Amino acid sequence: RLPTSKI
Amino acid sequence: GPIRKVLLLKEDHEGLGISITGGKEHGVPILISEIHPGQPADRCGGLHVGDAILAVNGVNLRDTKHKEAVTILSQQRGEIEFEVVYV
Ligand SMILES: *C(=O)CCc1cccs1
Repeated sequence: RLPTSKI
Repeated sequence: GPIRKVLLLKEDHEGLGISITGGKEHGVPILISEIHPGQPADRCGGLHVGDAILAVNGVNLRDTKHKEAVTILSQQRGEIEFEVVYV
């Protein structure tokens, strides 16, 4: 499961 | 595909306008998973969903953990050069 970040 | 160099312009009140996933701890590159419409990455024209970010402003991101990449990318200001490739 991969993390996602809004940047 | 080919490795590309892409210029992005942003002001200090906005973010880059991308979502990223992946990172070295997962064995996957830093990948663009979203381009937020109307924000600086969309406006620059050269960044797309599915691109891997290889470097930013000469900082190599190929071996970086997810949160390392977040810190590096969020620190960049103004005229920002990306090295990217679509596989
Ligand atoms: C986006 O930045 C993910 C963190 C969240 C912000 C609001 C809901 S989830």
